[PDB]
Amino acid sequence: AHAFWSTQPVPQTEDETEKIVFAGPMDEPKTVADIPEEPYPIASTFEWWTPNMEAADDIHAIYELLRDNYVEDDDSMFRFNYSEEFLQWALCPPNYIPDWHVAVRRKADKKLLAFIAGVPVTLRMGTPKYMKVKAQEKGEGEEAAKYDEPRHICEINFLCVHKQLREKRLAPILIKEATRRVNRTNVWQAVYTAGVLLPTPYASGQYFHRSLNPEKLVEIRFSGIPAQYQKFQNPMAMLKRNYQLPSAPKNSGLREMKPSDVPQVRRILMNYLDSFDVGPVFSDAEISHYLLPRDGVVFTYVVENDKKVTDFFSFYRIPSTVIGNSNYNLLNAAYVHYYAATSIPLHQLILDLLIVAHSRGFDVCNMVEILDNRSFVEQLKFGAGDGHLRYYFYNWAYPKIKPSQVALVML
Ligand SMILES: CCCCCCCCCCCCCC(=O)SCCNC(=O)CCNC(=O)[C@H](O)C(C)(C)COP(=O)(O)OP(=O)(O)OC[C@H]1O[C@@H](n2cnc3c(N)ncnc32)[C@H](O)[C@@H]1OP(=O)(O)O
Ligand SMILES: Cc1nn(C)c(C)c1NS(=O)(=O)c1c(Cl)cc(Br)cc1Cl
Ligand SMILES: [Cl-]
Repeated sequence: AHAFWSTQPVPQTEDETEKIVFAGPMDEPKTVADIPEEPYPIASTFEWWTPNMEAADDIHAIYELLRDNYVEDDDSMFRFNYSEEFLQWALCPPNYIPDWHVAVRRKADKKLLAFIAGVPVTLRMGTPKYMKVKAQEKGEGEEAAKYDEPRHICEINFLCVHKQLREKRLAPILIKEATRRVNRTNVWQAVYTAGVLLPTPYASGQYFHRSLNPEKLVEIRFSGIPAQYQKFQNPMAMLKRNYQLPSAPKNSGLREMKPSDVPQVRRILMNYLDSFDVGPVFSDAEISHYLLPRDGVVFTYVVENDKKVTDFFSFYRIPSTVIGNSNYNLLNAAYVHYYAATSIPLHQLILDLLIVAHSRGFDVCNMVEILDNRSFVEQLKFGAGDGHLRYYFYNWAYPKIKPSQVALVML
């Protein structure tokens, strides 16, 4: 039973989602004028607050709420610690809508109690290729193509209720208020992800992890040791050697992305992402925002030869707090972001990502098996983890797809 989710315009079971053949809306059509003008009611001791996520002190308040109360692993050993600069980056892309950043404060002392954030995304989310084939067989091409045009929707992230307020049904109220604010701007779909199972994913992908500092990852119990390593005199020296990386990039012509690369990077990325069923469409402004290097936040390198950008990769940083180990404060993770290879094998491109990350002090490189990430797992010594990232839409029927048909990277 889902007392809140059963009231919302999402498919309600796996069986229902298995039956979906075409993309399109779930809810009755509505207009802006049908949506309440006034914020959703909340208890008198609380208030809605729209932080200013370019104002250092408002970003710091959200930063502390998430530092202390956002996602943990299942054994409460790690908690994300998104930085203030990452939150400004992630929450304020070009043409962001300040009103889609929604917080609850205690009215008395203005203590931040809860948050949810929406940002605009232009997403291709029409009927997937395998379903378009079926539709053709059956003379239903028109229906299947109806919602092919990329749509200006909301991407939700950073839903967080303070630990002391858990299981009080506040998260439904935050969801309904963000829904309201987004529908008042004439947007009626959202995309979101979660590491938990909710009604009802259109795709799910396992996490994968590439050890860059194995001694630390073992110390903090992120990683362990294959029992096979016991057959050795010295399990840990073997482990270090197994994961060792070059000290410098191997692709000649690799260098950091610069602003003048934006149009070439836009072209090679958009050519590559068009091959997947679900994927974002980025303007030059959005390429600049999401890909130009920002210290401590996003790292992006291009391969340039004959003065042409022919490949690139990016990764972003999320440290996690190491909750139980006295000797390390943080686990410094690099996450595979967007990339495109046209001149070299993808494994050869992504090897230099691992090199760069290691050289910069990262402990592990994480990814979900979206894009073509499965194509370099074994050669680059990524291992599958225990996490699974599920992809969802709000108000959008969508057939089940493999995660290798998803090109949207979630921050
Ligand atoms: C058109 C525009 C649409 C805009 C909106 C689009 C939809 C966006 C949807 C949000 C996308 C977020 C994407 C991310 O940010 S995923 C990251 C989620 N955040 C965390 O995991 C941080 C740690 N945990 C918390 O802060 C709290 O435990 C949260 C806030 C998660 C729940 O708080 P609490 O534990 O205090 O519970 P409650 O009594 O208030 O509420 C219980 C209800 O909440 C449902 N629940 C639990 N977890 C999630 C979850 N991850 N997404 C959606 N629903 C969730 C649960 O099934 C139940 O409903 P029902 O089972 O009774 O029916
Ligand atoms: C390093 C780390 N920080 N946090 C908050 C979690 C859950 C981890 N572990 S993890 O391996 O990288 C991981 C991550 Cl990033 C995301 C999910 Br969903 C599940 C897991 Cl288990
Ligand atoms: Cl793991």
